[PDB]
Amino acid sequence: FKNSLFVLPYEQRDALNSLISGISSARESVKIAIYSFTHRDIARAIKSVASRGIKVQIIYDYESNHNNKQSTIGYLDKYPNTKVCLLKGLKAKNGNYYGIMNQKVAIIDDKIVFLGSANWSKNAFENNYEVLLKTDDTETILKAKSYYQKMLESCVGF
Amino acid sequence: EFKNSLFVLPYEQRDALNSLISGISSARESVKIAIYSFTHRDIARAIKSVASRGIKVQIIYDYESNHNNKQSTIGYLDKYPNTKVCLLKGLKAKNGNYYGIMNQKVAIIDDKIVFLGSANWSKNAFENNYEVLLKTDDTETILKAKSYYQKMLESCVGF
Ligand SMILES: [Cl-]
Repeated sequence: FKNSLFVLPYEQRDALNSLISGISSARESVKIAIYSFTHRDIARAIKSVASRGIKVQIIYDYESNHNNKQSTIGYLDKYPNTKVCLLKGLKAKNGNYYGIMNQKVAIIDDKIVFLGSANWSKNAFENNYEVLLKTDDTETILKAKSYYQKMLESCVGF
Repeated sequence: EFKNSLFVLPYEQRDALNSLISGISSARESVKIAIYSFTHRDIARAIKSVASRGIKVQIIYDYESNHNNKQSTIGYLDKYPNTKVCLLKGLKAKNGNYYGIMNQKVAIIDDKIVFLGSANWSKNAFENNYEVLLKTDDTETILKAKSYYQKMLESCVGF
């Protein structure tokens, strides 16, 4: 097994290329959980692999994507083999507020998981300090796939 | 060979916090941190606790989030023994008159552990949010995180 760390902005070109190549070369499934997802090269890699027949699921943060014209959620909602939904975080202990869905995770087939600090935005891949980790570690992948299904429980239609 | 430990929050939020807190607390040499938002007082106390034992701690905070924020831990940790705090803004946007952010949430412990993932160091993240937190001892990842950490440290500015 291999971990491939990308430290942005230093490695921002390689990081975006790695994420786009991982989504585009999927054979079966792409499962994504993302807080913010505005980036149009990445939405086109999704659109491209869904057109090859791959099943894509995308969980977006509810508060920040349910009515947000810069989110790709509107753009991808209609798309063949592509299921998008919205997830709120848990009821808080502080106030009457709900948490956020702040993950930035992509799971490709049974083969690769991407995680780290980067939202899917031009800002993240051009202007920010960030970290993106790609891993083929099977135990990592299995746990991520298991909890992704669990999350899907609580997610709702766009 | 290495061990990835993934925590998926909120399901594993207490195990996640406890892993991170234990990783910092038991450091024997150094703690290197780059964090976007850091308001969680128990994690700050854990930093104080280990800095009190003579471990060197360095913390890069996001500049806009931390330069003037009473809920930030930067003020609480600034002049603490063995503790270096500083601020870092991102790059200028190619077609805008604004700068990026320092959005990493990373802790490097000795040469032995790196913690990375989505979670800001807040009660919000450890109590209410979906997040992921990954612990690894993979030495290639650790060396690389250390190398760029040093480069980051040369761009950060005083608090
Ligand atoms: Cl974030």
